[PDB]
Amino acid sequence: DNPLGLIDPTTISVGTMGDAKPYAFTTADGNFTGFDIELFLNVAGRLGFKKEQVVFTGQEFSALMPSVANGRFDVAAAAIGTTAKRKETVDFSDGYLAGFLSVLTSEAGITDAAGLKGKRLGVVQGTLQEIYAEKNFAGTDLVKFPDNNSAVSALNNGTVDAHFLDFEAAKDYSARYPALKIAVNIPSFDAPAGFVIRKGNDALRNALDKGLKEAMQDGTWKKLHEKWFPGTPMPAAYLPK
Ligand SMILES: NC(=O)CC[C@H](NC[C@@]1(O)OC[C@@H](O)[C@@H](O)[C@@H]1O)C(=O)O
Repeated sequence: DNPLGLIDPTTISVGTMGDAKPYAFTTADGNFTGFDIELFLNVAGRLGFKKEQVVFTGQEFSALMPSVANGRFDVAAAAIGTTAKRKETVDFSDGYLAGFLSVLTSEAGITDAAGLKGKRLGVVQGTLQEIYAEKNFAGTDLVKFPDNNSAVSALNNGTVDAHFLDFEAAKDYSARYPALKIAVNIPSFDAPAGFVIRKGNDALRNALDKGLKEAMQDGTWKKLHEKWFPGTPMPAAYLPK
C-alpha cells in the first residue's frame, strides 16, 4: 500500500531551503520555487504525485540530512552535493547538477584564492564550501553562518571580507547587490547535486532515479536549467540521449 516507503503514502514531504536562490527559495507568497523545486515536482509527477501532494519545508542547510535520516522528511532537495561522507548518513539519487563553489566579495575586495590569506570568509555550516575552505584556505579565518542571507548581510555590513557559496546563488546575490562580485570559482564537479533520501529506501531512490532520467531524456531538465541558470553550461550527461 506504501511502495515508496513514505511517512504518509498520500503525500511526499520534502526538506529544502528558503535562501538558496535560484536552486531553492520562496516567492513573496511563501511558496517554494527554484530549479531543484521545479525539477523535483516534475520528477514527482512521474512517480504519480501531483503538485498538491508535495509539501516543502524550509530548514537551515545543516538540518536537512539529519532530518531525512531521522524520518522528518521523505526527501531533501537543496543543491545537495553527493559525497562519500554524506553517503554515510543518507542515500542519494543520481546526480542532476555539477558546478562551481564561488567566493563572493565586495567592489574593492579579494581578486584570487591567495588573496584570502588573513581574511574573514563567511561559510554556511555543513556545506561543501566549509569543507573546501578548511582544507584549501589555510590561514583564512572562517566565519560560520546558519544561512546565506546572514553571511551576505555581514559582507554588506563590512564584517566579513567575502562569502563562500554556490555559483548560481553568488550570481543572484551579485545581481541583488550590484556592488558585490565573484572573485574565485572552484570546481565541484565530483560532488553533483542529488536528492537525499533515508538510507535503505531503495524504492523511493529508484523511483526518483527513473523520473530524473525521464526528465533529462525529454528535455525537461534542459528547459528548467535554461530558465533558472541562463548562461550556465549544460553537460551532455544531463541532456537528451
Ligand atoms: N543549498 C546549499 O547551501 C548547498 C551548498 C553546497 N552545494 C554544492 C553543489 O552540490 O551545488 C550544486 C552543484 O554546483 C554541485 O557541483 C555542488 O557540489 C553543498 O552541497 O554543501
